[PDB]
Amino acid sequence: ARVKRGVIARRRHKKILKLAKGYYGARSRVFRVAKQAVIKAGQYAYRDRRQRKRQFRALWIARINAGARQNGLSYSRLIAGLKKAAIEIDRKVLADLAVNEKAAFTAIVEKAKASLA
Amino acid sequence: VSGGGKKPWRQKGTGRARAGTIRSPIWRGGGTTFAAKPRSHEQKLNKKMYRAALRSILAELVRLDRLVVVADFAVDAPKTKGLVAKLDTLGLKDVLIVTDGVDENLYLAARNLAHVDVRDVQGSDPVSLIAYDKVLVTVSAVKKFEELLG
RNA sequence: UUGACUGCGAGACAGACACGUCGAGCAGGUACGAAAGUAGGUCUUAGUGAUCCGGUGGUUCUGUAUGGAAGGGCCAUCGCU
RNA sequence: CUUGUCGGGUAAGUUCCGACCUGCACGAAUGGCGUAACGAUGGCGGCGCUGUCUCCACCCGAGACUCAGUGAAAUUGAAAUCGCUGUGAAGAUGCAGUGUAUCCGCGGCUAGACGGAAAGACCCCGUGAACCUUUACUGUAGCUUUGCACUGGACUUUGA
RNA sequence: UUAAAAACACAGCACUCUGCAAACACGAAAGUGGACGUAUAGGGUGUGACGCCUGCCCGGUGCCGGAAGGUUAAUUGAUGG
RNA sequence: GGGGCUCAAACCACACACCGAAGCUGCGGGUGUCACGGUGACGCGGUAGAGGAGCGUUCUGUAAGCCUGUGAAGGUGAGUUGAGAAGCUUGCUGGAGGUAUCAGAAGUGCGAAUGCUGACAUGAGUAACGACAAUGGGUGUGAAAAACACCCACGCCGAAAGACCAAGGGUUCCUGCGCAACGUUAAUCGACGCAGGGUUAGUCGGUUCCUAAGGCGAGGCUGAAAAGCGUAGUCGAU
RNA sequence: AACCCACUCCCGUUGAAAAGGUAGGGGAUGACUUGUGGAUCGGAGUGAAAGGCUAAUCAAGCUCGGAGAUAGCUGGUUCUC
RNA sequence: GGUCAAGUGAAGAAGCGCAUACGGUGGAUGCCUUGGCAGUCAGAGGCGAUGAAAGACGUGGUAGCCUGCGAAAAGCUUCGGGGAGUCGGCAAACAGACUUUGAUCCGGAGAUCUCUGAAUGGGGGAACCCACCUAGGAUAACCUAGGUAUCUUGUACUGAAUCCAUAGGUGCAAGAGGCGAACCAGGGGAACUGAAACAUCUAAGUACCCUGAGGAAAAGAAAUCAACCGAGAUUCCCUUAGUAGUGGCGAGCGAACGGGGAUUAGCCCUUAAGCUUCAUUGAUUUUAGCGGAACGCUCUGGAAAGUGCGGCCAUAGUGGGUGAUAGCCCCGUACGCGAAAGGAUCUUUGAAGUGAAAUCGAGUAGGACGGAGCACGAGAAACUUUGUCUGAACAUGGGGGGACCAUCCUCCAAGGCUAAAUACUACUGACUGACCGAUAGUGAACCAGUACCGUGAGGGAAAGGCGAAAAGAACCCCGGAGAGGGGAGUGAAAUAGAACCUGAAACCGUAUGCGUACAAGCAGUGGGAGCCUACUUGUUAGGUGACUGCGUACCUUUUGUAUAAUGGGUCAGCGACUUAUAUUCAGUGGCAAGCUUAACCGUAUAGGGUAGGCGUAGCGAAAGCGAGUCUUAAUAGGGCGUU
Ligand SMILES: *C(=O)[C@H](CCSC)NC=O
Ligand SMILES: [Mg+2]
Ligand SMILES: [Mg+2]
Ligand SMILES: [Mg+2]
Ligand SMILES: [Mg+2]
Ligand SMILES: [Mg+2]
Ligand SMILES: [Mg+2]
Ligand SMILES: [Mg+2]
Ligand SMILES: [Mg+2]
Ligand SMILES: [Mg+2]
Ligand SMILES: [Mg+2]
Ligand SMILES: [Mg+2]
Ligand SMILES: [Mg+2]
Ligand SMILES: [Mg+2]
Ligand SMILES: [Mg+2]
Ligand SMILES: [Mg+2]
Ligand SMILES: [Mg+2]
Ligand SMILES: [Mg+2]
Ligand SMILES: [Mg+2]
Ligand SMILES: [Mg+2]
Ligand SMILES: [Mg+2]
Ligand SMILES: [Mg+2]
Ligand SMILES: [Mg+2]
Ligand SMILES: [Mg+2]
Ligand SMILES: [Mg+2]
Ligand SMILES: [Mg+2]
Ligand SMILES: [Mg+2]
Ligand SMILES: [Mg+2]
Ligand SMILES: [Mg+2]
Ligand SMILES: [Mg+2]
Ligand SMILES: [Mg+2]
Ligand SMILES: [Mg+2]
Ligand SMILES: [Mg+2]
Ligand SMILES: [Mg+2]
Ligand SMILES: [Mg+2]
Ligand SMILES: [Mg+2]
Ligand SMILES: [Mg+2]
Ligand SMILES: [Mg+2]
Ligand SMILES: [Mg+2]
Ligand SMILES: [Mg+2]
Ligand SMILES: [Mg+2]
Ligand SMILES: [Mg+2]
Ligand SMILES: [Mg+2]
Ligand SMILES: [Mg+2]
Ligand SMILES: [Mg+2]
Ligand SMILES: [Mg+2]
Ligand SMILES: [Mg+2]
Ligand SMILES: [Mg+2]
Ligand SMILES: [Mg+2]
Ligand SMILES: [Mg+2]
Ligand SMILES: [Mg+2]
Ligand SMILES: [Mg+2]
Ligand SMILES: [Mg+2]
Ligand SMILES: [Mg+2]
Ligand SMILES: [Mg+2]
Ligand SMILES: [Mg+2]
Ligand SMILES: [Mg+2]
Ligand SMILES: [Mg+2]
Ligand SMILES: [Mg+2]
Ligand SMILES: [Mg+2]
Ligand SMILES: [Mg+2]
Ligand SMILES: [Mg+2]
Ligand SMILES: [Mg+2]
Ligand SMILES: [Mg+2]
Ligand SMILES: [Mg+2]
Ligand SMILES: [Mg+2]
Ligand SMILES: [Mg+2]
Ligand SMILES: [Mg+2]
Ligand SMILES: [Mg+2]
Ligand SMILES: [Mg+2]
Ligand SMILES: [Mg+2]
Ligand SMILES: [Mg+2]
Ligand SMILES: [Mg+2]
Ligand SMILES: [Mg+2]
Ligand SMILES: [Mg+2]
Ligand SMILES: [Mg+2]
Ligand SMILES: [Mg+2]
Ligand SMILES: [Mg+2]
Ligand SMILES: [Mg+2]
Ligand SMILES: [Mg+2]
Ligand SMILES: [Mg+2]
Ligand SMILES: [Mg+2]
Ligand SMILES: [Mg+2]
Ligand SMILES: [Mg+2]
Ligand SMILES: [Mg+2]
Ligand SMILES: [Mg+2]
Ligand SMILES: [Mg+2]
Ligand SMILES: [Mg+2]
Ligand SMILES: [Mg+2]
Ligand SMILES: [Mg+2]
Ligand SMILES: [Mg+2]
Ligand SMILES: [Mg+2]
Ligand SMILES: [Mg+2]
Ligand SMILES: [Mg+2]
Ligand SMILES: [Mg+2]
Ligand SMILES: [Mg+2]
Ligand SMILES: [Mg+2]
Ligand SMILES: [Mg+2]
Ligand SMILES: [Mg+2]
Ligand SMILES: [Mg+2]
Ligand SMILES: [Mg+2]
Ligand SMILES: [Mg+2]
Ligand SMILES: [Mg+2]
Ligand SMILES: [Mg+2]
Ligand SMILES: [Mg+2]
Ligand SMILES: [Mg+2]
Ligand SMILES: [Mg+2]
Ligand SMILES: [Mg+2]
Ligand SMILES: [Mg+2]
Ligand SMILES: [Mg+2]
Ligand SMILES: [Mg+2]
Ligand SMILES: [Mg+2]
Ligand SMILES: [Mg+2]
Ligand SMILES: [Mg+2]
Ligand SMILES: [Mg+2]
Ligand SMILES: [Mg+2]
Ligand SMILES: [Mg+2]
Ligand SMILES: [Mg+2]
Ligand SMILES: [Mg+2]
Ligand SMILES: [Mg+2]
Ligand SMILES: [Mg+2]
Ligand SMILES: [Mg+2]
Ligand SMILES: [Mg+2]
Ligand SMILES: [Mg+2]
Ligand SMILES: [Mg+2]
Ligand SMILES: [Mg+2]
Ligand SMILES: [Mg+2]
Ligand SMILES: [Mg+2]
Ligand SMILES: [Mg+2]
Ligand SMILES: [Mg+2]
Ligand SMILES: [Mg+2]
Ligand SMILES: [Mg+2]
Ligand SMILES: [Mg+2]
Ligand SMILES: [Mg+2]
Ligand SMILES: [Mg+2]
Ligand SMILES: [Mg+2]
Ligand SMILES: [Mg+2]
Ligand SMILES: [Mg+2]
Ligand SMILES: [Mg+2]
Ligand SMILES: [Mg+2]
Ligand SMILES: [Mg+2]
Ligand SMILES: [Mg+2]
Ligand SMILES: [Mg+2]
Ligand SMILES: [Mg+2]
Ligand SMILES: [Mg+2]
Ligand SMILES: [Mg+2]
Ligand SMILES: [Mg+2]
Ligand SMILES: [Mg+2]
Ligand SMILES: [Mg+2]
Ligand SMILES: [Mg+2]
Ligand SMILES: [Mg+2]
Ligand SMILES: [Mg+2]
Ligand SMILES: [Mg+2]
Ligand SMILES: [Mg+2]
Ligand SMILES: [Mg+2]
Ligand SMILES: [Mg+2]
Ligand SMILES: [Mg+2]
Ligand SMILES: [Mg+2]
Ligand SMILES: [Mg+2]
Ligand SMILES: [Mg+2]
Ligand SMILES: [Mg+2]
Ligand SMILES: [Mg+2]
Ligand SMILES: [Mg+2]
Ligand SMILES: [Mg+2]
Ligand SMILES: [Mg+2]
Ligand SMILES: [Mg+2]
Ligand SMILES: [Mg+2]
Ligand SMILES: [Mg+2]
Ligand SMILES: [Mg+2]
Ligand SMILES: [Mg+2]
Ligand SMILES: [Mg+2]
Ligand SMILES: [Mg+2]
Ligand SMILES: [Mg+2]
Ligand SMILES: [Mg+2]
Ligand SMILES: [Mg+2]
Ligand SMILES: [Mg+2]
Ligand SMILES: [Mg+2]
Ligand SMILES: [Mg+2]
Ligand SMILES: [Mg+2]
Ligand SMILES: [Mg+2]
Ligand SMILES: [Mg+2]
Ligand SMILES: [Mg+2]
Ligand SMILES: [Mg+2]
Ligand SMILES: [Mg+2]
Ligand SMILES: [Mg+2]
Ligand SMILES: [Mg+2]
Ligand SMILES: [Mg+2]
Ligand SMILES: [Mg+2]
Ligand SMILES: [Mg+2]
Ligand SMILES: [Mg+2]
Ligand SMILES: [Mg+2]
Ligand SMILES: [Mg+2]
Ligand SMILES: [Mg+2]
Repeated sequence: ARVKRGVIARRRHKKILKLAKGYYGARSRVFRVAKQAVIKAGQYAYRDRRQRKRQFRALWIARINAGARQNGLSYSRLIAGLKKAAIEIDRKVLADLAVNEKAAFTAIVEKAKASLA
Repeated sequence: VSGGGKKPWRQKGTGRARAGTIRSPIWRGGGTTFAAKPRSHEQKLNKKMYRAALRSILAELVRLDRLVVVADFAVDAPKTKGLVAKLDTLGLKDVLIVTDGVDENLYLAARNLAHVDVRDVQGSDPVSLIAYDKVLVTVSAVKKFEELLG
């Protein structure tokens, strides 16, 4: 029972060369170089699913800070006032109200200022 | 493998990988690394394990309504038409016929019949009993099975 | 005066193994002391060399048909900067 | 030791020539000391001659350069392939900080790519390999000693 | 096929072996060369035209000679157990 | 680390606030062990290495079955399903074979070994085109002339770069027809392809006659065997 | 001069050439050069001696066998959870 | 609508990137096979001086090569078969023919059979040169047929030193010589390696070289073993048993006794079984052939064997191929028949030869020195054999029983012949395969031991597929009376067009869409505008990715590599934990104080065969004793063992 590897080896090569679509140069057309690029891309994707939550939290904070100072208060003083009184709205929704619903954001900030903090 | 009894090039200086013969398993026309030789794939099965297997199979044939027991079964003259008619009255198509002694006239028939095989009590292997859909045994052959298998 | 004894030996210390170290007590015979008793070398820790092979003294073993012998086994012991 | 010391040659001589004797460590057929002739032999010094040089200049042919035709090679993980100062498998195009910089050829030069070539020859290791040596060990061809055989007779001296 | 030389050879010198079926060399051997030669010849060794010369040591290791004594192989087999 | 910083954006004390990990909490999933009968509780980084469970390829049985010219294997896209190796359904090409399920045997899975064999890249349309005796016109043929043939005129060898024997080669010699490949360019030309033709001896060279070195060697001598030497003899030119 | 050789420089080093070329150079009646045929060879031959030469291979040729020698040493070792 | 100033900034690509669609190169993958590999059952086990194995040259209507033949040359003559086409293949075409008055074709026998090769008349560089004698025939410068090597054996003649005869010299007859893959019996005989070095030892009496014989060879009928009971020639298989021994007592080497089987057989020197060679009596095989049953209709389709419906044959139903898948289309298969003539085997009986050594075994048994073999390496070392040297007795005698002696037992050496069971396969035939399917399988599927490399010995390749059928593209146009194309025609299909099935990847192009000329780095990943396309008309799908946060490949080897340490130019194909025998542990099964067979027999996976192995009892070095035993003076202690 002699086994020939022609059919199965090709099927395995084409799976890698399909994930390497759009890569520059030999990284998309030769198996040896494309194999390393497909593995490295997977390492970056796993790592960058954690940075995505870091990158967006930094962006929301940078926007609540800019919008709170329009109303006369820093970011760190706004969080203390919100926590002291009652408000438990996320930084994702606070950043959205800062941009779109500027009238509601002012009402929230005046609630944090009124808490003496 | 023929030839290849000398080095192709010297050990050092050429710039090529190290080789000692052209008939190497790595080379194109080289030999097989673990080449086969003729060998026997026969196992050992105890006498009482072989008999305990027949006792196990023969019981299921009764439980699955596949063992048909008739009082004797003989056919005169070797004719495949004749045996086909005799097998039709019982409504049997795929049948193994087991008897104490295979008749000369009964062996000549069923030799060309498609899905019919004629055997002997000491000839019926474990594979044959399971392969066929129905098993036809004479009352005499039933007695023989009771003194070779206890 | 010969306990620098013979057969052992509960139980331990050390330790990869092979080796190593201490030892109450029992039985045979002993030596000192009037006797309880002490004595299985020296205040203790160094002073040493596996196996094979060959030699010597014993022996309720074996001994190539049988009776013996040769040879072998068991105990004691000798020969390696 | 040492470029020993003295003399000659040169403006100046670790080399050369002649001497001294303190011969680390000359020496008489593994010959000692001289020697005419000879040497594509080693060292030193002169005359002539000169682009060897100060210091290079011009000119003549063959390449190099452009056009038409044919058409290799070593090398190569992949490249969107800068400088500096640090860090770092301790000498960075690729890391950190920073500074410069539009995209692409052609003719030239070789400072880096620890550039290409050859599984370092130097050094060490392997209870590795060859060949060589001897008063290493163990043998051996050859040479030689004696007993027996082929191989006998007689006489004589001496021994039991 | 990176060394042409002071390296090798050389004429000349010396020591030593060889009496002929020569020493010596190639051959399990027959045989062959030496040599169809015969010590003014043949082999080995060292030095190296020519001139003047070549000094002391025989303790070591070689070679040559000697035969008295001491040791000493196969072989033989008295005696003893 | 840079910009830049002096009642500091430096240092010393005290106070409150915030940022900040894959840590902890929240929500949704998957697994290992233990206990009770699906629930709870504690876990789930990993090299050498131990243990457990699986995917896929070729062949055999199930299978004289099932699928298939109303289109098999193979190739190439798309969509979709799992935790993974992987599975499934279809468009185009293809043109005759494939193997459900469960078992059984392996030449059973490749990116490396300066690995082996083919094909194809980079260097790159880059180096080089093989003595620096040297070429310039006219004509002709031709699809096409720097190179072919002829004519005029230049250069080079001439103790050869001329002529002839031996060895060696073996049709390369001549003619007619050709230019794919060979010719380091083109070719109408050729030592290239095809097809015909061409080598005439008493005196030339061999053979026949004779021998040298040397070879073989009837008998013979010697040697485990193969064989060695050698007499008569008979081969061997230069 | 021919012929044999190979002392110097430069070029060439992917060469016109796996050892050449152009300029000069040594011997050139002799221990000379050369053609043809023959003899000696692998622990063996031959060597005016360089461990040199024995078919571009020599501190022991090439070829086929023992043989897949041995390698405590480098290198490589292929699907998933 | 103006002039000026400030700000802002679309398009415009020499070239390039990504995606997609089409090509090119290239030859993988799939499917296939006229070629290999490995078995089982038979055959016959040699050919050659009557010229072998291996060749050179010639032979055809035309050039070459292969295959056959040999100046009588793809053939000549006779027999036997059949039953109509044929003049071999690459390899087709054009002519000449052959024939039912029996061709080509197949088998038996016969004739011819160039030159070289043991090569054999003498030489020689193989395929060449030069001869002699006899018989016959020509008359010129020859032709036809025979012979002429060497050695061994027998025979006839003759005759050296030397008188006789010995050596020798001639002529006759018969035999040998060379080749071949393995097997068999002898002669000579390594090393690497192992012992983790290496000498004894091992590897191993292996590899290799040489000599003879046969289809088999060899060995064979007790001067053998056993143990006081017995067996009964040799050979091969399973155990005994990796035991007793042997061994720098190291690495290692390794029996026998006794059991179970395959085969059956002995006979002579007061002359036999047997073996050859003829001559007969019969039978069987072999070298070629003959017959050999049963299917129609319909649908798709280029084509039916395939769909649907209904039958028939069977001692023939998983054979090959025919335009796709056939028991009934063809060739076959099961099953019956067949030999003018050759070969072989087994057979009865006549003969000749041999067996064959004459009369029971003397330089023999035994002994001393040096070796070899025995499992046994000098060891207490018995036994066989012999290079050197010696050396008996005669059945009241001799050999052996593992140093040696005594007693018992058992055989008769120094003379011969003998089948079967056993080993092998270069060679031929039949069947089969959980073997390969063109980088695999033979080095070789094809004009392969070829091309090519080497002075030689020697080494040694690459290279398969149109279609069912050549129907292989008439004719026109461009082009050099080209190459190559565009049409037209054949075909189911020419992107099946002869480099022809399918036709991937690397690599090279054309076309469209988006991005790209102020920008610094493993080329990605997270966020993300704009543009283009499709359509479900924007919480959508596909292509592109301006700008921006993080971000120094893979393998190996290491204490540690982005490392400027290794390896890789890329793609495709191949490429590394296997197999046999002995065992130990675990899982899972069959029997159970028992379990299980090996060789072998056999209907041959059954069944038989329980020789043997393990277990039910241990202790001791052993005799031995045994729920105990050993140590010891010891029923003390202690070691090991027992429910
Ligand atoms: C020593 O420095 C060595 C010289 C060796 S000569 C055999 N280095 C060489 O490069
Ligand atoms: Mg991209
Ligand atoms: Mg691509
Ligand atoms: Mg790859
Ligand atoms: Mg071969
Ligand atoms: Mg070889
Ligand atoms: Mg080999
Ligand atoms: Mg070899
Ligand atoms: Mg290299
Ligand atoms: Mg090898
Ligand atoms: Mg291979
Ligand atoms: Mg390969
Ligand atoms: Mg092969
Ligand atoms: Mg059985
Ligand atoms: Mg049947
Ligand atoms: Mg303790
Ligand atoms: Mg006491
Ligand atoms: Mg007292
Ligand atoms: Mg005895
Ligand atoms: Mg006895
Ligand atoms: Mg004794
Ligand atoms: Mg000095
Ligand atoms: Mg001075
Ligand atoms: Mg002066
Ligand atoms: Mg000077
Ligand atoms: Mg002197
Ligand atoms: Mg000297
Ligand atoms: Mg001196
Ligand atoms: Mg002198
Ligand atoms: Mg002297
Ligand atoms: Mg001198
Ligand atoms: Mg002098
Ligand atoms: Mg000179
Ligand atoms: Mg001088
Ligand atoms: Mg000067
Ligand atoms: Mg010039
Ligand atoms: Mg150009
Ligand atoms: Mg730049
Ligand atoms: Mg640093
Ligand atoms: Mg740095
Ligand atoms: Mg980087
Ligand atoms: Mg950086
Ligand atoms: Mg930086
Ligand atoms: Mg440039
Ligand atoms: Mg330069
Ligand atoms: Mg440079
Ligand atoms: Mg460098
Ligand atoms: Mg190497
Ligand atoms: Mg190295
Ligand atoms: Mg050295
Ligand atoms: Mg050592
Ligand atoms: Mg070591
Ligand atoms: Mg002697
Ligand atoms: Mg000279
Ligand atoms: Mg010299
Ligand atoms: Mg002399
Ligand atoms: Mg000298
Ligand atoms: Mg002296
Ligand atoms: Mg003296
Ligand atoms: Mg003397
Ligand atoms: Mg302050
Ligand atoms: Mg977090
Ligand atoms: Mg967590
Ligand atoms: Mg949870
Ligand atoms: Mg884990
Ligand atoms: Mg964790
Ligand atoms: Mg199957
Ligand atoms: Mg289709
Ligand atoms: Mg398949
Ligand atoms: Mg498909
Ligand atoms: Mg698909
Ligand atoms: Mg078809
Ligand atoms: Mg088919
Ligand atoms: Mg299956
Ligand atoms: Mg594999
Ligand atoms: Mg690959
Ligand atoms: Mg890997
Ligand atoms: Mg590779
Ligand atoms: Mg390489
Ligand atoms: Mg190019
Ligand atoms: Mg360039
Ligand atoms: Mg250039
Ligand atoms: Mg150029
Ligand atoms: Mg030129
Ligand atoms: Mg040139
Ligand atoms: Mg030229
Ligand atoms: Mg002209
Ligand atoms: Mg012209
Ligand atoms: Mg010209
Ligand atoms: Mg002139
Ligand atoms: Mg000629
Ligand atoms: Mg020609
Ligand atoms: Mg011509
Ligand atoms: Mg012409
Ligand atoms: Mg042209
Ligand atoms: Mg041309
Ligand atoms: Mg021509
Ligand atoms: Mg002559
Ligand atoms: Mg002569
Ligand atoms: Mg001779
Ligand atoms: Mg002779
Ligand atoms: Mg002559
Ligand atoms: Mg002659
Ligand atoms: Mg002549
Ligand atoms: Mg000449
Ligand atoms: Mg010379
Ligand atoms: Mg020189
Ligand atoms: Mg010059
Ligand atoms: Mg000259
Ligand atoms: Mg010159
Ligand atoms: Mg001179
Ligand atoms: Mg001169
Ligand atoms: Mg001469
Ligand atoms: Mg020779
Ligand atoms: Mg030499
Ligand atoms: Mg040479
Ligand atoms: Mg040698
Ligand atoms: Mg050697
Ligand atoms: Mg060679
Ligand atoms: Mg050679
Ligand atoms: Mg090897
Ligand atoms: Mg070996
Ligand atoms: Mg690795
Ligand atoms: Mg394509
Ligand atoms: Mg057979
Ligand atoms: Mg032929
Ligand atoms: Mg004739
Ligand atoms: Mg006829
Ligand atoms: Mg002849
Ligand atoms: Mg002859
Ligand atoms: Mg002749
Ligand atoms: Mg013969
Ligand atoms: Mg021998
Ligand atoms: Mg050895
Ligand atoms: Mg071993
Ligand atoms: Mg060893
Ligand atoms: Mg070793
Ligand atoms: Mg060693
Ligand atoms: Mg050995
Ligand atoms: Mg015969
Ligand atoms: Mg016989
Ligand atoms: Mg007898
Ligand atoms: Mg016997
Ligand atoms: Mg008896
Ligand atoms: Mg020892
Ligand atoms: Mg029929
Ligand atoms: Mg059919
Ligand atoms: Mg029909
Ligand atoms: Mg005879
Ligand atoms: Mg006699
Ligand atoms: Mg007798
Ligand atoms: Mg004897
Ligand atoms: Mg003796
Ligand atoms: Mg002996
Ligand atoms: Mg012995
Ligand atoms: Mg011993
Ligand atoms: Mg004797
Ligand atoms: Mg005897
Ligand atoms: Mg005896
Ligand atoms: Mg016999
Ligand atoms: Mg092949
Ligand atoms: Mg294929
Ligand atoms: Mg091949
Ligand atoms: Mg197509
Ligand atoms: Mg087609
Ligand atoms: Mg093609
Ligand atoms: Mg095609
Ligand atoms: Mg087809
Ligand atoms: Mg492609
Ligand atoms: Mg485009
Ligand atoms: Mg700027
Ligand atoms: Mg831009
Ligand atoms: Mg850049
Ligand atoms: Mg930057
Ligand atoms: Mg950069
Ligand atoms: Mg995104
Ligand atoms: Mg979109
Ligand atoms: Mg992005
Ligand atoms: Mg980015
Ligand atoms: Mg970054
Ligand atoms: Mg690596
Ligand atoms: Mg390292
Ligand atoms: Mg390190
Ligand atoms: Mg790092
Ligand atoms: Mg790297
Ligand atoms: Mg780098
Ligand atoms: Mg390095
Ligand atoms: Mg690296
Ligand atoms: Mg390395
Ligand atoms: Mg390294
Ligand atoms: Mg590399
Ligand atoms: Mg059990
Ligand atoms: Mg006890």
